[PDB]
Amino acid sequence: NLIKQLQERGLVAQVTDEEALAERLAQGPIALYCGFDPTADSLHLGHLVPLLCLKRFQQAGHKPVALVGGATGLIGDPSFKAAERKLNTEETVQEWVDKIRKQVAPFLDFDCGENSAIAANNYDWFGNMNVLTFLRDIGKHFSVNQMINKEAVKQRLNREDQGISFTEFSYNLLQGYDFACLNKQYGVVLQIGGSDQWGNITSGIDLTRRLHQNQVFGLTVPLITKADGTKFGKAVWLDPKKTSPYKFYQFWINTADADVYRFLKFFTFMSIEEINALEEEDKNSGKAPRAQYVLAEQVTRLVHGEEGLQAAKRITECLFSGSLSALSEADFEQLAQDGVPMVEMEKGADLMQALVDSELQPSRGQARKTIASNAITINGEKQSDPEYFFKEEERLFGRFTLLRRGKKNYCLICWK
Amino acid sequence: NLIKQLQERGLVAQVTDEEALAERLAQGPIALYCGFDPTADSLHLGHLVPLLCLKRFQQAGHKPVALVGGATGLIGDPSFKAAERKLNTEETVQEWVDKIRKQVAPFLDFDCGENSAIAANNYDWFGNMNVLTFLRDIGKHFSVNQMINKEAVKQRLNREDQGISFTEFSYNLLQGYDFACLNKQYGVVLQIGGSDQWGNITSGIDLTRRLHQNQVFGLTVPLITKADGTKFGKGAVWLDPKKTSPYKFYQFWINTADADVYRFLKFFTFMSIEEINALEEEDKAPRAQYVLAEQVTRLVHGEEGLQAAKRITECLFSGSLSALSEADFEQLAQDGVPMVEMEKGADLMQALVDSELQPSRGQARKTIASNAITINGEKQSDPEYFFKEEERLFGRFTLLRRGKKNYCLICWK
Ligand SMILES: N[C@@H](Cc1ccc(O)cc1)C(=O)NS(=O)(=O)OC[C@H]1O[C@@H](n2ccc(=O)[nH]c2=O)[C@H](O)[C@@H]1O
Ligand SMILES: N[C@@H](Cc1ccc(O)cc1)C(=O)NS(=O)(=O)OC[C@H]1O[C@@H](n2ccc(=O)[nH]c2=O)[C@H](O)[C@@H]1O
Ligand SMILES: [Cl-]
Repeated sequence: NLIKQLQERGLVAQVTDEEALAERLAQGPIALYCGFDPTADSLHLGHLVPLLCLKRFQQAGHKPVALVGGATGLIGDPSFKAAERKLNTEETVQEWVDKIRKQVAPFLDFDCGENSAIAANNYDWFGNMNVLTFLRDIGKHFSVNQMINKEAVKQRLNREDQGISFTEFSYNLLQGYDFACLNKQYGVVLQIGGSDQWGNITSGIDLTRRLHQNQVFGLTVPLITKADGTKFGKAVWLDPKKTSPYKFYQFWINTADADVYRFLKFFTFMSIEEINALEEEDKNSGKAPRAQYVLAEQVTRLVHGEEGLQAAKRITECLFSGSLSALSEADFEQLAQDGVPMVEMEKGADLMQALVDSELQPSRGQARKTIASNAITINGEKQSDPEYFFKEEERLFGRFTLLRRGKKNYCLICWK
Repeated sequence: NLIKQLQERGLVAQVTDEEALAERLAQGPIALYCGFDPTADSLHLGHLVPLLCLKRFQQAGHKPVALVGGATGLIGDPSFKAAERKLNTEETVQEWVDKIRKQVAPFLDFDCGENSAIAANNYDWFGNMNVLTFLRDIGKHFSVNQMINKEAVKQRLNREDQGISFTEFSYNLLQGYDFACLNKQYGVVLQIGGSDQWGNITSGIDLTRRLHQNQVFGLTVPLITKADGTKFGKGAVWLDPKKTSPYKFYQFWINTADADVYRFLKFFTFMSIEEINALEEEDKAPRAQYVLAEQVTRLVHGEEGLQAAKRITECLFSGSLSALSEADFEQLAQDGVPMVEMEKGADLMQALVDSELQPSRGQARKTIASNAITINGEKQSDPEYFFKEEERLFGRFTLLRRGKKNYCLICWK
């Protein structure tokens, strides 16, 4: 029972007519979909849970359709958003559509027979749809009375100053019609998404009934919350030019103990039995948990590949050990991007001024004392001379020196 | 000052930035518009007040644009309407558009130089507009918080069972864009309509500022109410003679209450305000109801219509029917007097029973013998009488009257 398997992983928030859907899944393969709007040049970790759920359905023999919102991205989803978004240009949205489509594709199998994945774009049917056709054929089936009362937009109708445009208010209809289109085009009978999408999904179920006289289903995945109550992202992009593999890997390494097993269930393809054995091992080891290391390895390999995972571990190992000889120029570029705090400095700066400019020390007088106390390392090597100037060999690849005050305060000097 | 002149006739419900509009009108001709949606094959008396208002602006030298809602008629205006309307087909709406455009055209001058009237249809811009273009270029300028607070749709936003579809809720944006579109195409700076249109007009004023950075204005005419509190023109009083005959039209006006007659001359005629006031004091039989009937009937149905209406009225009052033509009897059968269809050979007693002028043959016999019945205005007191062929006027019609005023028209099969 796929729904029950997803429920044990904590991956089912809500499901329409669960018995009928489970009966349909057990009968044979179904086609299902999940949509992703282009609001940026990359997806982030928030988008990964439903994307990986498409794969989980596919591994059970179902056919996933990954829709990218070429049209909906020109409108903007208001669902549980406190503020009206500015409209994006057609040129920017198209550039983002191509990037997202390409980023999504490796997570799904496009070559596994009948249930091979399908890439879809709702601009195909909205780009040539007349406004009177939309208002009459689609709009007549929507009650404004019900629409203004949906949880996703109700808060936006409290104050005019923090209100909602007719553009964003119409979004629900567009996503509604997409479900009817995919049902007609590919026999799609299930739509999945995060729990904020419930109302957009159910409008599609109701419209598919009205337009195509077909019974279709909805299933949502919970939005991730941490046990402490704080917000999940602290955003973590899938694109390495936005969030380096090192920072990505470190984010998972630093997962709280109360979230690590749930995150393994949400973000990995490890069996429930293995995750339960990992939790049990951590419970009776007599040591701190090792699950964070397993979670970091799994998700980093999934998103950034074996090469990305090895680069994340090599940077982590070098930063910890102090020995930087194993680092490449590309590794230092991850560090400069977002790995450790960084500063740009003109070559010839003494150690004292590097400490002040890097904000590792408030003044040169303070810098002098901390150097003399043997609290500073240069590329992991201790340097106790206050009057010290860096040697040309300490500027790695001619432009990198890593300063560390104590055991954990880093600043990468990027020489100009 | 034209606004002052309209206020004196009681034709101004509301007006935006009034000093500026009066100033714009005073410096020279403006282009203005009023829209009419196709919800039937004819306009009715309710539509006459803003229609004549376009002509009142045109006489003052302004350029009227008469818009027929070929696109808006496919959506449906919910303004102050208690219930959602069913969608009409594209084929039906197109038939109504052509009938309404042709009914409006004689009320305005399409050949008077610079200020010649223009017929417009919003299907010309909405019929091929892409949905994303509409939602982005127009929809972004509309606040749902503001829309749900418009007086015209409030009664519809309390309960789902007396609710509003997304279709009718989007209407306000189409009428809003129409004003912006007419401002760009023809330099239209004023929109008029009845008071129910206030919110649709003010949305157009706001959108024109947002889209074209132009200042435009709105003016509404009051919805006609009676002194007694009842509904005006109550079914409806249509402009189409095949729906409401010129006789029935004329009679409706003759029977206007004295408390409404002077206000109605101001709203429905081109008579000067000086003339109407002079007519008001003089009544302290009033000739006003007769003057109102004469003016509006001539305006809608022409001199030929007015003469037929007067000719039928006169023949029914006198009982002398020789002046009635075949077409006059056709007006009587349509809606002029109660009518009953009958097979030729029916006796007088049967005609009185079938027409419901008498409850039984035995009673009809007593009524006929009492000299209460006229056949085409001639007394007939033989209870056993059968109609003569010459009494079937144009081989089709016989008018019975019981007593001094109860008529029934027999239409022979
Ligand atoms: N309206 C959806 C995209 C969509 C869906 C179906 C269509 O037919 C058309 C468009 C939307 O705006 N999605 S999203 O791009 O913001 O996110 C994609 C998915 O990721 C989930 N998500 C997003 C952010 C987050 O932190 N957590 C989360 O689960 C959302 O619920 C959605 O299912
Ligand atoms: N929404 C308007 C038509 C319209 C106007 C402007 C546009 O850009 C597009 C469409 C509408 O539905 N009008 S109506 O066809 O119902 O009536 C036409 C006019 O007659 C007035 N009217 C209607 C009935 C009545 O009893 N009294 C009255 O004054 C209305 O206020 C409107 O100005
Ligand atoms: Cl006879």
